[PDB]
Amino acid sequence: NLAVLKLSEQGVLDKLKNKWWYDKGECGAKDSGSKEKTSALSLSNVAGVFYILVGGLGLAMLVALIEFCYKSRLFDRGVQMLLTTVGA
Amino acid sequence: SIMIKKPQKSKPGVFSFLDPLAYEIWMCIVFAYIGVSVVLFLVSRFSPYSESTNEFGIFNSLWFSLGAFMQQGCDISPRSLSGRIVGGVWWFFTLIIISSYTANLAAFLTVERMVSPIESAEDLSKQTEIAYGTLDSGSTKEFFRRSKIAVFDKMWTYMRSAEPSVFVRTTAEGVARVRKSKGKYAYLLESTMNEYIEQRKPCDTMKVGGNLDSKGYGIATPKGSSLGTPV
Amino acid sequence: SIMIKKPQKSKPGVFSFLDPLAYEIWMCIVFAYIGVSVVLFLVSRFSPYQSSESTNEFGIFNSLWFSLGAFMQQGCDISPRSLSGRIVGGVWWFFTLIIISSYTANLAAFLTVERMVSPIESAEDLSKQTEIAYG
Amino acid sequence: TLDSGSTKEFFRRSKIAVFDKMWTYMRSAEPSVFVRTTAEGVARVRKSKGKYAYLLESTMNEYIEQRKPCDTMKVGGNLDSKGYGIATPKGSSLGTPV
Amino acid sequence: FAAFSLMTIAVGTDYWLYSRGVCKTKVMTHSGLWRTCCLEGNFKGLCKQIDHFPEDADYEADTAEYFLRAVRASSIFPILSVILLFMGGLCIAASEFYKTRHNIILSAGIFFVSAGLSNIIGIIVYISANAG
Ligand SMILES: N[C@@H](CCC(=O)O)C(=O)O
Ligand SMILES: N[C@@H](CCC(=O)O)C(=O)O
Repeated sequence: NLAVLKLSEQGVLDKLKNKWWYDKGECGAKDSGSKEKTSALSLSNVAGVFYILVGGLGLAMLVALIEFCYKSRLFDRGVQMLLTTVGA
Repeated sequence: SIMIKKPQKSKPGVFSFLDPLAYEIWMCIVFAYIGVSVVLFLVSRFSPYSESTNEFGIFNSLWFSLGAFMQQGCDISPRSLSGRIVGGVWWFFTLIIISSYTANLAAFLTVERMVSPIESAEDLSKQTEIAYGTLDSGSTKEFFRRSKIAVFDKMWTYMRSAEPSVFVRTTAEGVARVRKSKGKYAYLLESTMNEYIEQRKPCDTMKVGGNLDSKGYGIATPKGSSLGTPV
Repeated sequence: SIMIKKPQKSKPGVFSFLDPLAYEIWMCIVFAYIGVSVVLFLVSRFSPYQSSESTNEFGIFNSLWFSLGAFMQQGCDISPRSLSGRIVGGVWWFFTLIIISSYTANLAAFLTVERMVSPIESAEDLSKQTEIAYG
Repeated sequence: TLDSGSTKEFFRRSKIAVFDKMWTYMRSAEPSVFVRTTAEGVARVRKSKGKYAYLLESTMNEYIEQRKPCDTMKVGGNLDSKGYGIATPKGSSLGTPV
Repeated sequence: FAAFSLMTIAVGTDYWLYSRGVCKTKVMTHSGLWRTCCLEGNFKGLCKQIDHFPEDADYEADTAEYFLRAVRASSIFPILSVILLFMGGLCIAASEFYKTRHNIILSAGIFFVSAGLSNIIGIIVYISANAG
């Protein structure tokens, strides 16, 4: 009872805890958590941009296909008043 | 002082401006360029109904897409609906990549220096990976035996508990051992030896950290002879 | 304390490019983009006084093209050509300067993040679900 | 620190060298760096404008942080591991049931 | 015809990339589409057929790492280039017969365009799940 309080008073417990937990920082993140790498951009980062780019092409081509479909074969100034009165 | 093997740094080559995008991205941006321009051609010259009314073609389109990619403007714009709705996609496509390009080139043009490993010998007490030794029958090896600073005490503990011998017999022995250990065995010597080994070929060694103490070389005489005061 | 395994480093998904700006800002962008184009449509085509209406080329869809054109740094062919649409357009130019320069400040930091997932912390799903065991 | 205090005694009896120099500065003081009650040092730091730090225990510290006007702040980590307890006179019969 | 030949040669292939891995468990690698065949070892030319089976933290329906693998180790986008490419090659072959309607060969080139659009997606998803 009188002995453990001496070791608590003089920091010997702190020294032992440091020795057997903190001086043996070995695995990964404790050591390498405070370092820095710059970059190198790979394709896995930028992929949805290409996906959007390709999908927009097919959408645009599909639009002109049905444009040529319709012009191979608003309405009633008048009922525009109906449209705007129901819209209001 | 502490001598280690100098890690071989990389030099920027000739084409060191194509660095912040990899070659996969560089070929995909070439492919998609051709694809977008030929789609814009296809949708433009499609018999709208008269025919020579619109101004686009394969050639106009090939440099329109380039002039939209690099921000230099154009001479003409798509007027048809599907031409506009395909041009806006390319407008969005450039704003992500070229921005990434400049914002990352600002990251390559800040730093080139390596992160400098096991400096100031405290991690030499901490880690168990890279070994280290001194010269046998040496004042430094005696200094770590008699030293009472706790980090030096743990260093002496690791040096006396060694499998195999971390100690060497002559200086060039430890020199060759560090030249072949590939960063797995450090070495302790004196700073004049250290800078002399640095100033020779093949320059593959390196001094890290600062010093540790202040020793000094002197002239030694037997105790009591008459040469002492004239020397 | 609760020990579990290590998780795997979740790399950012498909729609991560719009990540540095929060969704509410993107909402206000779309609303302002509609409003600017419609207000610019209103200033022109307002009986300009035999060309008495077709003085300009700005229809509603041409304006819808012009605003999107001016936003992403390539101006279109036409220009407002008269007063009082241009104190829309200059304000929209100031808007597109202040926004995308704030967009592209640190974009590359947002495409390499790799944060973790952390299924449970204060356990209580060890009460709730039946899947993950514990002893 | 606080006078008639365990922390003030701890820096007197402490042997770590940085704490020794801190005790040296505390005993060589013009005027008294020591106070008599807790709220005294609280008001002294609230009026010293960053010219007088204060040492206390972390529970007092977080309680003072969680009050108005919130103008105070805990900095750094901890220093040791003390503990509050129940105190009895030596040898009486209340010890083991408490 | 050259594009159809080159695409068929490119699909039915053991040699696309070269890396360092294994041949068959339980090495410089002559790796291709699914036959991750190998050379320069104890045996040269034993072509293991590969698919996806990691040992992860049990991603349940992590879609950008799952459905991506589903499109990866079943080539549907690279295989569709062959389909559209021969589908248009028939239409340019059928140009002579049933002619003078001045409409049919327009339909042909759309296949040749869209096959490339499938190809470019297949390349991106393959490079994606190599580093996936
Ligand atoms: N001058 C030193 C060199 C070796 C050492 O530093 O231990 C000696 O003669 O002992
Ligand atoms: N619990 C302590 C508070 C004062 C101090 O930390 O010095 C005591 O009663 O002594």
